[PDB]
Amino acid sequence: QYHFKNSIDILQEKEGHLDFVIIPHYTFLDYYKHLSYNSIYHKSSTYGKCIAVDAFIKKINEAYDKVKSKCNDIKNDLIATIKKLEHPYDINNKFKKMMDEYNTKKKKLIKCIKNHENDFNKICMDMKNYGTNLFEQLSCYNNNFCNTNGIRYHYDEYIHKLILSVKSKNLNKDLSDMTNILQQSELLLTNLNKKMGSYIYIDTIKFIHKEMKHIFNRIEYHTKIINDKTKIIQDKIKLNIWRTFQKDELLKRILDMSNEYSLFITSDHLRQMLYNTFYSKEKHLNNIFHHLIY
Amino acid sequence: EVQLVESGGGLVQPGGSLRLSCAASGFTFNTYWMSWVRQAPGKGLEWVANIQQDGSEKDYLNSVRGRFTISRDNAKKSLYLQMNSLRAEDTAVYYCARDNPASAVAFDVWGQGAMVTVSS
Amino acid sequence: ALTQPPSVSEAPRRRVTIYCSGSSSNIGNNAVSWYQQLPGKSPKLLIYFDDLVTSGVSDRFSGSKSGTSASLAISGLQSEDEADYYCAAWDDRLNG
Repeated sequence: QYHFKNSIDILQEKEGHLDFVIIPHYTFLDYYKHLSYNSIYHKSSTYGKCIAVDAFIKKINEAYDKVKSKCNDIKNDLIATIKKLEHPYDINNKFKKMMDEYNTKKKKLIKCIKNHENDFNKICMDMKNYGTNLFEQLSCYNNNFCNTNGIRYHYDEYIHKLILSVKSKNLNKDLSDMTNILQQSELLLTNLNKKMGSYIYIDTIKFIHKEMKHIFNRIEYHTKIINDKTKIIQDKIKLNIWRTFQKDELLKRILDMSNEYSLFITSDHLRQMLYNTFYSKEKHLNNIFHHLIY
Repeated sequence: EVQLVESGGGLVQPGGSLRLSCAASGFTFNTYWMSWVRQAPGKGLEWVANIQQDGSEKDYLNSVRGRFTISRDNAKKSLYLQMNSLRAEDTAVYYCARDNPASAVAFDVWGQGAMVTVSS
Repeated sequence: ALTQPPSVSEAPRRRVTIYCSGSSSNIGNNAVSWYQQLPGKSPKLLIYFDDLVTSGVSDRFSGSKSGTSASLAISGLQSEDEADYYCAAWDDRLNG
């Protein structure tokens, strides 16, 4: 009855540190952090539990980060790509010599992620069980007319604050800005192709152009999810709250709203961090422009 | 209902076969981790083994390694523990441990227990 | 691997400390849990994730950790609290 629960992106917001975000493994830990809470914030006795429910979710999102204990040294060696590529040290060190080196093995990282995926137990699934367990521990009468609290708590204390934060940063403008930056760097590439060709760091520009193009497509993809531009009627929360319904319906519709916040905050956390990385290496594109001493 | 019902367990001569069991209901057995824990008379607790929801991972201690065999049928909600080449250090009350929603070292609940004594 | 003397049975008034020694490859990287044993009756969980309360169990019990040292720390003893209290932790080095 209750219908319970595709890329993987890598991130270097700063130059020096790297993390990855496994898209299924974040929506999951989001779904059941937006379910465990819903249950306890319906019932009065369970208002006591929210310290423990918080500290549970905290300690799951920490054991998860302990997987990044040995997907770390190879990550750091992957970072030493930037050492060889963009800042050749002491000015003296010199074509697809670094493109191959121990440097193709972005796949080495992707391996080590999948090497410790299901392996090492099931810290995901833990969140499923606990969120479901606390969803079982419910009361009210469960007659024809049950109370619609629960959802309204979580909305106005977690959701409604963040929706304003996103609408304030009009993403439609953000995309069109990023498009134009990419367009101009492509046009300059067209011309630099037609002109130059020695000690060729145009290939670096081609490479960084390529990298920033896919990163754009991801941010573009996430932004479309966050604001679709064909909508349920954007209302949904209003349909849920300030009413009474039968036990079956409300339980489905808790799980309904529990799903939305999973995928929403997934894409929106990613979008924000990807945007910080785009303009980290848009400034590194502009560092090469600062190396046009001519 | 919080049910962990042991079956079997008794006495067998050195180097015997003995297969322990459990049963459960209410809490959906398939979705959660199980374990085994043992306690010898006049001795404290000692972990035996751990299993997965589909029996992907299996793990044991460092003495009955290869001897014991943890298994489960998740259609009938039933843990097992085939224990071959039984020794006398293996004298213990074998509790069908279940682990908590939170995967770790974490015996959520404990069954009544199966007395397994090993002697001539 | 872990160590623990048997004494939870003297109750004039105050809290109580159960210390827990260990090593790098066990306490140092892994999350500790704690259990109470009323003699000749099923054990019960109090603390998991180093310090978190099971649904029903009192806050009087509390776990802790500092490097290669952990401790269970009860506060406000009772007749019930006189028992045996054991811990659970994993050891990466010997795998068990």
